Amino acid sequence: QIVLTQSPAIMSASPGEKVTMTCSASSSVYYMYWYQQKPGSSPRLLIYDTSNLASGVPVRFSGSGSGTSYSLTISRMEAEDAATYYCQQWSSYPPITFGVGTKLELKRADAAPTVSIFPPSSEQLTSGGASVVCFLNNFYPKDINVKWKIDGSERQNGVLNSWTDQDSKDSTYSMSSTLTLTKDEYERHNSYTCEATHKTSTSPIVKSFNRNEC
Amino acid sequence: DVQLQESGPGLVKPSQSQSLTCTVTGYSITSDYAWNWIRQFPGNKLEWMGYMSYSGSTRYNPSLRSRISITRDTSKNQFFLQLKSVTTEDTATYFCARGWPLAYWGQGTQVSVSEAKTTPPSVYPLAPGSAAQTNSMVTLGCLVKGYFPEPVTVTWNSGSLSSGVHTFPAVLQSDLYTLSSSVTVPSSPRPSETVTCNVAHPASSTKVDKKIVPRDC
Ligand SMILES: CC1(C)CC(Nc2cc(NCCN)c([N+](=O)[O-])cc2[N+](=O)[O-])CC(C)(C)N1[O-]
Repeated sequence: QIVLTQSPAIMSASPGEKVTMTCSASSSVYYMYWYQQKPGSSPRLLIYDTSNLASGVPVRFSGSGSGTSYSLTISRMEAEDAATYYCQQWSSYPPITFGVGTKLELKRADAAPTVSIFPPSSEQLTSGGASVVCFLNNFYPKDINVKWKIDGSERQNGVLNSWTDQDSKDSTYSMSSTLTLTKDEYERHNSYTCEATHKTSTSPIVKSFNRNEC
Repeated sequence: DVQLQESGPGLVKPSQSQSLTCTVTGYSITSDYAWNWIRQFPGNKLEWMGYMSYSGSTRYNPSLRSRISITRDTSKNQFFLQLKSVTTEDTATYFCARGWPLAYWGQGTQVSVSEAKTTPPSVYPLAPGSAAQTNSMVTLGCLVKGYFPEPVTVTWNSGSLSSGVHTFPAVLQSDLYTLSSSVTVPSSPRPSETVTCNVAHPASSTKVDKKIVPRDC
């Protein structure tokens, strides 16, 4: 039953800056708890009973809240605090519920995507498949488009993109675009071009391999 | 320090019943506290499932109260979650945790509910197809495709090469996953200094090393 809605949903702050995120209960709650979670790690307790700090928790963190409206504040955001923050409630057993997290990301200078394209390995072709991979690496902001052209025309079927979350050390995003084909389809075309467009340049970065190579 | 470690079967067939075991270290499950089982769905959603009070009593989430059952073994300091008739929708990662307030969580175990089958990964090298002027840096990589289930673990030059690496998040190819990793080395150490990708797949007990060599000519 009792719903927890959080604000903001994705938040980009710079190190040294002040941070405040909100968690609203749809109905009044006895206390609120706040958790921190990094990709792969389990949830860590931060603030318990609305405003109490947990044991391993730096005093840059701080919880607030009257009935139904609560908030976790990071006074000066550190780079290590880049993570997703959940609120969770205790009221009269609905049961205990959790928000869906507010995502805290780190701010940095616009970076331009290093585009690369790879033809399928001889080994891959032997199985009857042929994938064409395009690594759009190390860019900021995360907003990109990738266009695929097999022999001049624009394709949309067979493309699979995966994105990495913000890099551990330089704070940038990277994304692999893979076009999958079958050996025979692949061998009735000659230009495979991977075309990326990102905020840091109106003209796209087009990397093109052509099936007459070496 | 109190210590919570869940575990149990990683792959489960629809309509069968899963059983996870949480084993706790450093504090007895009979002297104070409520012992919880909480699960985290893909994306982010945490769900409370139920708890065992130190005295024996259980409390469960009202939606899952027909389907799940929590139990214990005080001689082995263990409490268990049993999931009856599992649907696709129970695919998630299950954490046990020390109750009220929820400090002390287990590291998390993944349960995959699928009719699919433990296939090992095919790993193919990715090397430059000539292309054009770009820079003083080589990007190469590995296409780890065709496996079930998650995870595989990709490393470059046995862990020697940790900078410049980008292992991309897996995606379901055709109800088996494809995943890929990129490493960007200086053009001077290539190919004088050998780069190689080491893939590993726990479920199928597979390790495959794969040397990236300049291609074709
Ligand atoms: C133990 C502690 C410090 C944490 C409690 N937290 C708690 C306490 C309880 N039950 C208290 C029993 N009336 C439950 N519960 O039953 O789900 C949940 C929670 N929780 O989610 O944090 C809140 C109070 C102020 C009662 N206390 O005393």
